[PDB]
Amino acid sequence: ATVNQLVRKPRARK
Amino acid sequence: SLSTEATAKIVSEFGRDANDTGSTEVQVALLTAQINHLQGHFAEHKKDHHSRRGLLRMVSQRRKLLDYLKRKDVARYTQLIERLGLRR
Amino acid sequence: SMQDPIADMLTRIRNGQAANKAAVTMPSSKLKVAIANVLKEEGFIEDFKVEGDTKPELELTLKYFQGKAVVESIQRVSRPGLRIYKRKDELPKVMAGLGIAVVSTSKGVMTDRAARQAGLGGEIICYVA
Amino acid sequence: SGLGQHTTTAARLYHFPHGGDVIDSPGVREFGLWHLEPEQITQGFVEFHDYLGLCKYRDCKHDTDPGCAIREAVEEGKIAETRFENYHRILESMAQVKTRKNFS
RNA sequence: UUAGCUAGUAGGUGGGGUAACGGCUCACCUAGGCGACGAUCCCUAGCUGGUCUGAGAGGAUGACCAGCCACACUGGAACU
RNA sequence: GGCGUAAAGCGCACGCAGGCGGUUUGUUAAGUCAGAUGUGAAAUCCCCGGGCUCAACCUGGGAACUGCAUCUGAUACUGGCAAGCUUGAGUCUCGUAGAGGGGGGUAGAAUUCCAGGUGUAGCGGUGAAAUGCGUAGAGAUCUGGAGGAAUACCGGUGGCGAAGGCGGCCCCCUGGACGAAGACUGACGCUCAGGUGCGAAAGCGUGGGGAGCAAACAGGAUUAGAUACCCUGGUAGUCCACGCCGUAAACGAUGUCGACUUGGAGGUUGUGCCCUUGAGGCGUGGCUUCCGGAGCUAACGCGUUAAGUCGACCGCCUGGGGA
Ligand SMILES: Nc1nc2c(ncn2[C@@H]2O[C@H](COP(=O)(O)OP(=O)(O)NP(=O)(O)O)[C@@H](O)[C@H]2O)c(=O)[nH]1
Ligand SMILES: [Mg+2]
Ligand SMILES: [Mg+2]
Ligand SMILES: [Mg+2]
Ligand SMILES: [Mg+2]
Ligand SMILES: [Mg+2]
Ligand SMILES: [Mg+2]
Ligand SMILES: [Mg+2]
Ligand SMILES: [Mg+2]
Ligand SMILES: [Mg+2]
Ligand SMILES: [Mg+2]
Ligand SMILES: [Mg+2]
Ligand SMILES: [Mg+2]
Ligand SMILES: [Mg+2]
Ligand SMILES: [Mg+2]
Ligand SMILES: [Mg+2]
Ligand SMILES: [Mg+2]
Ligand SMILES: [Mg+2]
Ligand SMILES: [Mg+2]
Ligand SMILES: [Mg+2]
Ligand SMILES: [Mg+2]
Ligand SMILES: [Mg+2]
Ligand SMILES: [Zn+2]
Repeated sequence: ATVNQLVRKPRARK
Repeated sequence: SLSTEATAKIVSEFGRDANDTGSTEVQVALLTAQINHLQGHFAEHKKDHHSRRGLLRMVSQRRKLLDYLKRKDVARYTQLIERLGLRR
Repeated sequence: SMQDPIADMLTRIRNGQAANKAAVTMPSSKLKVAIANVLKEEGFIEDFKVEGDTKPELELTLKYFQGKAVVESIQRVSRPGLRIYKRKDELPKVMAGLGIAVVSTSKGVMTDRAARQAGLGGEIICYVA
Repeated sequence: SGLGQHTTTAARLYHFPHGGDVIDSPGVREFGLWHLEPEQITQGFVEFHDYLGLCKYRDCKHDTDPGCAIREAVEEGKIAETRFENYHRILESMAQVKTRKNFS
């Protein structure tokens, strides 16, 4: 949910 | 922490007057004498893990207050680290 | 904590507008005056006063229609976790041009309607819908 | 420790060296008596056939009824008492299996 | 379910070297270099201008056209 | 896009790196924005055309290529520096409450064992019985002693602790929480991947300890069989020291912090004033439960302690089964 979380690891596409 | 004679004297040791009690250097000395007071307690009472939380609170509190004086004025920092025996 | 004080300002406006409050108070600053004075000049609110100099306290007078919310909703856009910036031709509109978008530039705080004659861009503050 | 295990499955067919077939059986601890009336329980025992129609009444529970000639044959010793105590244990088992209901 | 990797390695002197700067090469001197902003190891893949899809943001890929790099049975080397 | 119950909030806490940050002024122009240059090959796509009888297709110029580099600008916001300020977060004093932890003593019931006395045919146990105990006198009662573990009543959606949890009394050592009056430092803060410690009980290692309860097991009923249930016994373990193990339906099935948004019934804990005119009247903080409006929600329900409206940061989930 947090944009700063996605800096470390993006959303994992299946 | 301590009694009235131990608290008020160390404030008069490191403070400019009796009113200089809220400053950071006094707060280091309040934690320095308290950890030195609890050296022989936790050696005998290693199974007191609940009072160790109060001990680790004051070690973490003293580390944060040393980081404020070091980043602003290092002249007062180099005085207090050897005057109380820090940096190990 | 109070790390986004503009978002704290938008919280205190949106609550008392919906909960039929007559007037609200909040801690003042320079930037909060530069937003509420623009909203005073855009018909959304009524009046603002300053109180206290060692503790600056801002006050806002609410505004209603028949007991109905004038400011229906307001949306914080940029934030300390994610900064938002646009150019002079990428300025977004609110409700296709009905609502205003508070954008602070080097020529002070103005709207995107007022940024057409100014020709500048910068930080989006809030979507006054 | 004091029990037996049913390892072999239901039934496997083989042949005798002379003639006929064999059928193995499972290790079974079950008793299905949902079939018929307790009149057929009286017919389920060989030597009790020749002693029917000798009691007092035309209908008889043979446990709590006075003058049961089947009970007189057990008391005489021509029928062992192990079979008679197990006989009404079958009838009292129908007082406990029947309880909920079951029908084909 | 890859956390330590690396001794010509990192830097300096001098000699040598190519068309040009340079550990490009050699002796000596220093013990550093790289790395949780992914070093290193393993697997996969030519890349890009684009094509296709999608309201857009994105998504999948790199045939024909064009640009570049690599390769010419396998491996190594030099001449002209 | 979600994480109270549909899959999902690590059991909890500390804290580095990282992200983020109250308020006032100056400065730098870093980020950003404005303008301009150079560049972003052609072809493809888009705009208007032209051409092949038409279309496909070819093609003129323009736009597009939201890119990158440099210069000149503006200073509101973000960043850096400088000086600050006090409401955030801290420090002192006076106090009050509490099963907070550790260590060492100590009390009295009850259980069982043992000693003695009086005393006699059953005690014991269950739906009903039996195993078991007892004429060497059980059981019951009384006196006296030993050992072990737990703390009735108080005691209650009561209190405390980060959580698991924590309960006789007393001493010693020691931790945080909260309130009143001011004084004082001046953002010293929030949050947390690795790392670090605590962490129900079972079980594991070494050495003690042994009442009661009690896996496995002994024995008797039950039964089709009893392995379980029921009953009579009984070892490991439960106890302590010293470690290790680190998982739970470790649950409020809600990560932490802060800002606001109508209210009641109470509880607990203080404090300020008041014909003290009663343990009361009036206020006002801390903690906590049940109702309930707006609002939210898939429904249940939440509803100033949010699951209402928002910000700061982190963890985690992506059909069921495999797992
Ligand atoms: N001493 C002895 N053992 C015997 C005798 N008969 C059989 N056994 C043993 O008894 C055991 C049981 O035999 P088994 O035939 O397997 O029994 P089962 O009834 O077939 N079992 P299941 O119910 O699985 O089919 C075996 O170990 C067998 O050797 C005998 O006469 N004497
Ligand atoms: Mg205290
Ligand atoms: Mg050289
Ligand atoms: Mg070709
Ligand atoms: Mg090619
Ligand atoms: Mg969904
Ligand atoms: Mg679920
Ligand atoms: Mg939890
Ligand atoms: Mg082109
Ligand atoms: Mg062209
Ligand atoms: Mg074209
Ligand atoms: Mg035509
Ligand atoms: Mg006792
Ligand atoms: Mg001051
Ligand atoms: Mg063991
Ligand atoms: Mg049992
Ligand atoms: Mg043990
Ligand atoms: Mg688990
Ligand atoms: Mg519940
Ligand atoms: Mg309602
Ligand atoms: Mg409610
Ligand atoms: Mg799966
Ligand atoms: Zn008869």
